[PDB]
This record gives sequence, structure tokens and C-alpha cells, in this order.
Amino acid sequence: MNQLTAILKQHTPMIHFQHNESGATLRASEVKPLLDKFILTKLGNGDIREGRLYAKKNNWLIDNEKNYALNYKLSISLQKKSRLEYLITSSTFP
RNA sequence: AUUAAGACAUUCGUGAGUGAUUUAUUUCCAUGAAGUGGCGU
Repeated sequence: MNQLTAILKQHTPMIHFQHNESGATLRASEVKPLLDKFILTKLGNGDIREGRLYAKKNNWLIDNEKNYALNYKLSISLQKKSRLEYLITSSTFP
């Protein structure tokens, strides 16, 4: 298969700077680089360089010389648009 | 006065007719709006 369509659960609230949109959800700008780093670390059995050579051999890298990025497309969309919005501070107030 | 004399290689005639500088090509690739709390044991 060429597509992975995962449904994920929220356990603790996310602090979001672009909250003014009702479609605000997980930003793949954080997920994709960290997921690439994690995937390559697992590929090399704990070593990032070995995983990079692994992805280099299997042609999974966008670039084989410069960066850590893997070739796939990440999309995160809200199914139901209802949001529970929290105020987060350091002290307790009435 | 002599196998001599006389006679513009000249007249007319469009370098013209037909014809896309067009076809193909992602302004894209990488990238965390994030980090930290401090003060009177």
C-alpha cells in the first residue's frame, strides 16, 4: 500500500501558537523531522549514521549527501472541528 | 573608297509565395514558534 491513514488520540492538551483557525491541529512541521530522525535511529539500531546508510541503500532519502529527510508526505487533519481550549499559566487564580 | 556602310544584348519581369520561437520543465528541497523559569529550608 502507498498510504497510511492513522487515527490518534490526544492525552494532554497541546499549546498551539496558530490557534485562531478552527482547523488547528498537530503541525506536521514538528512531526516529520522528528519522525525522520526517530525512523533513521531505529534503522541503524540506535545509531543515526547507520540508519542514514540504510536509507541511502534503499533509496528512501530525498538527498543522499546533505540532510536526514525521508521521502514521504505527512498530512494531519481534524475530523471533528470541536476544540476544548485551555488557558495555561503558572499560578492559581479564582 | 578597301568582300564596304549602317545596328546600345535590348523589351517585358517585386526575391517572391507558404511558415506562432514553439515544444518539454512544480520556485522547489531541508528546517519544531521554540527555550528557560526565578525569588524567602
